[PDB]
Amino acid sequence: NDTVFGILQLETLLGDINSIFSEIESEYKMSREEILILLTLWQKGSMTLKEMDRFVEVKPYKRTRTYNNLVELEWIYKERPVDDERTVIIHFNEKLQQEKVELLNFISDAIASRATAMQNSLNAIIAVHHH
Amino acid sequence: NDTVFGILQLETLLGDINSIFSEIESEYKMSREEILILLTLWQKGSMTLKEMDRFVEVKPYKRTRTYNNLVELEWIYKERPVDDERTVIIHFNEKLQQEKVELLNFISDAIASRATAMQNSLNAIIAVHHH
Ligand SMILES: [Cl-]
Ligand SMILES: [Cl-]
Repeated sequence: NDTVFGILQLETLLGDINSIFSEIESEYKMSREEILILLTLWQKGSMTLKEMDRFVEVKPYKRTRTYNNLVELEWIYKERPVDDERTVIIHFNEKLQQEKVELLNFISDAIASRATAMQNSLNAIIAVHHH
Repeated sequence: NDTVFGILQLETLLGDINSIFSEIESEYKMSREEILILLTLWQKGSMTLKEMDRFVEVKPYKRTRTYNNLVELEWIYKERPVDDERTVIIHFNEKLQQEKVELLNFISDAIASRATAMQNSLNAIIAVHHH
């Protein structure tokens, strides 16, 4: 069925997107959440852990580990504001500027290898109509 | 960042797709797996549970309730090939043909409301490039 085919392509497109993340995750040995945090940090600049929590869904039991790991991979570092102590500010580690460019270029590659298929899927999805 | 914004739209498009499923789920009181099963059944025709499980990822612990609920909602019915196999064949309940059309139309409407947003997001994603 043509309508049914198009609707089912929602799942195909979702799969494309999760696959791209899978590719990044395996190459860079990071979690989905870590990748999203790094991207958000690059988009919005340094911020507190609490603030980042609003942009990226990190479940409480993996939170400490997630940020601690980003620190150990040397992607970020932490700062303690001198009049809050229980607030943690995170910053991109500029020493890893070249690695940042490399990662973004890899993500670009993974997107490019999927771009035609994703648009073809979205075309099928959007082509779904009433009957 | 043009690149970073575009990569982050992967998650936006993902959210769009899952919000469609959420909307159907709340309207029709079904899980995503049930929706995918019905669609696959309409696409491919009658088949065994074993065959359906290879088309739609349904966690083993959820399988029995998933199909039983489709039977309770009267979307499908079960058959056992002779003499009485361990095999369960499921069929679409043709009595619900008009219901099928209305569900498909509902999903079509959900897709149409998001078509502009999804294509804009995919445009941002595919625009991602090297530097
Ligand atoms: Cl904080
Ligand atoms: Cl079976």
